[PDB]
Formats: sequence, C-alpha cells, structure tokens
Amino acid sequence: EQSNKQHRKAKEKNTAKKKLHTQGHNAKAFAVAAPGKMARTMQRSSDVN
Amino acid sequence: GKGKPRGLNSARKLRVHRRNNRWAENNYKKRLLGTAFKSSPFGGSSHAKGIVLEKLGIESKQPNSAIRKCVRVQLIKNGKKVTAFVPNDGCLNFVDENDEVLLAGFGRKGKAKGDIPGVRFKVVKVSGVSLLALWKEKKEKPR
RNA sequence: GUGAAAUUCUUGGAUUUAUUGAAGACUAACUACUGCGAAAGCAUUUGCCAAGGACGUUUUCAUUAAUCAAGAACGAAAGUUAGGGGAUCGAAGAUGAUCAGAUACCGUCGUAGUCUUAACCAUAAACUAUGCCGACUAGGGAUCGGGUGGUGUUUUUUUAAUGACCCACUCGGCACCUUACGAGAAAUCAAAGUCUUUGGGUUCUGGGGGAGUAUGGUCGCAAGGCUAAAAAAGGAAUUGA
RNA sequence: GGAUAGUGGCCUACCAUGGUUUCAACGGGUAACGGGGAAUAAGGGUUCGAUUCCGGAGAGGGAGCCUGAGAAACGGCUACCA
Repeated sequence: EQSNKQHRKAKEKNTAKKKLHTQGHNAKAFAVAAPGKMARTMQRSSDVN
Repeated sequence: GKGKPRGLNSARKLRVHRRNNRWAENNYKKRLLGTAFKSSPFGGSSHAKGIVLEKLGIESKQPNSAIRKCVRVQLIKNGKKVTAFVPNDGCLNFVDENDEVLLAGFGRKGKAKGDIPGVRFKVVKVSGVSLLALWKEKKEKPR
C-alpha cells in the first residue's frame, strides 16, 4: 500500500469582519451607545407588549 | 516581540487594534446590535401569552404521564402553535379551550423516566389567575 | 508497431550503407546533498556591455537605520493579440485494431501550441507546508569563495605571470552528523530555545469533518400555446404423456 | 459701516483664496441630557447615572413679539399646522 497524505488548500469565508461587512450597509456603523440600557428596556418593553 | 507594539507613544495603535478585534468577538456583536433577544426562545420577553388550541393526550390510558400533561397552545404575537407542559391532570381539567395561558420556560436540570423531549414551555397562569392558586383552591377561574 | 496484429510506405528499390547539404531547436556524459541570483530561474566557445556577493583595507561620510498600508518592478508553465520561421514533440481532431487479458488499453497523420519579437495575463505542492531586524545559548568535521603563516613535492630558469596539492588559523556561504542542563501533544526543533506567570523593535491575521434543515440574503436558468393505443396448458417436450 | 449692552462674518458692502484632515476632517448611528455619583473584581478595568445637589434645554410642534432691571416667558399675547 501507499499512504499519500492529502493537504488543506485555503479558506472560503469564516471571518467576523467580512461577516459584518457582507451587507450593503455597515453593521458595525449602525449601532447604539448604551447596550445594557438597551437590553433592560427591551426586556421591559417586550413584557408590556 | 509578541506582535503588539510596546512603545510609550503607541496607545493610539493599541486602542484602534483593540476596537477592531472587540467588534470581531461574538457576544460583543450581539450585545451591541441587539440580537440576543432575537435568539431568545420566543423573543425578548420572560413569559409569553398564548391561546389553548387542544388538550392532547386526553385519550391516553395510564394517568399522569407526560403525553397526558401536554397541551397545544398558539402564541399570539406569532400565530405560532407549540406545545406546553401542565403539571397535575387536575390543572389539565382547569385548562380547556380558548383560554389565554401565560407560558414560561421549563428550566429543567435533569430528565425523567417518561418525559417528552423538546417541550420547553410550561403554563403559569390561565385566563388571568395562577394555576397554582387554582390548584391549591385559593382562587377561582373566572369565565 | 504494440502484449497481439492492423491501417502506413516499399521495383519509379523502401528499412539499411556511404558521402554530404539544408533547417530549426537543444546544449548529454563531465553533474556533486557543489555554485550564482531578490524569487521564478541559470549549463557549448569567445568577445562586448554594464551589475553583484564575499574577502582585504592604519580609505571616506558620521546615524544616514529597523518594521511598514498605498503603489511600483520582476514573476515558471499554459493562455490572448499582432508579426517571424515552423526540424522535433504534440490539448483538439481525423483515423487502424477493437483481439480473451487490460496481468502487458496502443498505432498513423496532424491544427493550435513548443521556439522568437512586441504587448497583455500575474497564477503554482511559487515549500525549509513555519513575519522581519537584532542578541545570546552545544560539540564535530567537511566543502565553496577570499585572506594570513609555515612546510615541503609538482613547478621554472633577464620572462611577461609566480599556479597545484599539504597543514594551521580566519572571515562569509550551501549544507550535514551527534546531542540537548531548553521547548513540546508528540513527531520533532540551534530554532518551534532564551530559568515556574510572560516587557529587545515592529506590520498583518484568528475568536475540525461530514451530515440533516430553512432562506426575502443573493445571483442566475427554463419549458409548451392544435397533438391521442387497447383472456390464453388455446403450453413445454432429442428431457414428454 | 450697520446692528447689539458689548466683542465678533453677527450682518451688509468691497476685497484677497483661504480654513480642516490618516494625529481620522466631513458625514452616519446613538433605546446621547452632561456631572457629582451607583455596582463589581485582587489590581487594572468594565457596566450603569430619566431620578433628592449643580448646569443646560423644553412646555403639542415651526415662527414671532409686548411689558419689564430681567422672557424670545407659554398657569403672557399673535398668526400656521395637529
């Protein structure tokens, strides 16, 4: 027998930066200024709805 | 040299580098964009209101089994039906049809000998009053 | 000419022999765990043109440096455009034999290409599968280039070169052999090491396989628009009844 | 020069072509009022701060003014929109 090792070639897409920029707009840019405040108001508002 | 710069005037390069890689972290992105409550079991809320469609497993024989405890409710902000546990076949008598239950999570730590997988919600209140109060006979279910 | 034959071309004598002539490629053996170059790459001779490493130097300027997006140069082979010749080999293609076995699946001819000029294209298992600069940390011999010293043999002597081998030291290479008081998952590593948890300078980058599923997240691709058919022992059989 | 209580492209003339930025200008997002402060971990940091004090802004939303030492006041007035 022969045991020819095979090789990995390259990647296609696993990067968080391009996963962000892959939209037509910038998901990094469209953000908020107080994420904890947003989280607790989202909790309370969902409960009231 | 561990890749990073170390000079005493390099705080600008250090800060911008850390900003980019913070954005590339996973949970930071969810927390800043507001999608953790889009990954939550039924959206952001703690409990979730529903309409009782049918009491499943009524035609089972052996009492107090999990397929007898189960119901099928449809959540009202989605029109989406899903099952729900109800402890105590007495409380199954309390929930009948067109009832507006308030489901919550299940939050089990271990399974049981006859449990159904994937039934992740339980019933907390029915028609405005609590199932435990109705079971303990503190209150009365108002039609 | 294959494993086997057959298309093919041979009395206007093929294959072969001799004497040549032309053509375009190519540069065998000599060929090395040798050399040069930033890499891809580079082998006939001689001449010209510039360039470069290393050595040697009681020469010279005196921080002129290191790492670095943008951009630039170069980038094997194939490939494109427009010219050149076109011997050899030859994706496509045309054919012969389709013979059991593929153990031992080809043969003949040949377009493009191969080669060369001018422009594009800019990719490879383009590999020491390992950012760069600096420093330190084991021994052993080699081999190439330069230099210093000594010792002889080969050498030659008022002629134009005084080189070759030996040994010791020495820089600078291509590498190799033993091992680590080190590192590690282990193979292994003189770096993938620099005393338990960490600072010599600096650019880039990150937060396994198949499967099953949903897609508004997206790019692409379709067809036809006169046209039709209605149960069998009523067996088998040189083997039967 | 006008205007203002007063400086000032604040505004009007006439003039020069300047000003900011890879040390990130400009423009975008902000469930952005700023601060004293609140929570947490060993340090470093990170997250909250509409909310007893301080400052700014607003009175359904554009705009405008009267009185007055003090207001572009809204428990003052005028016109528009809702």
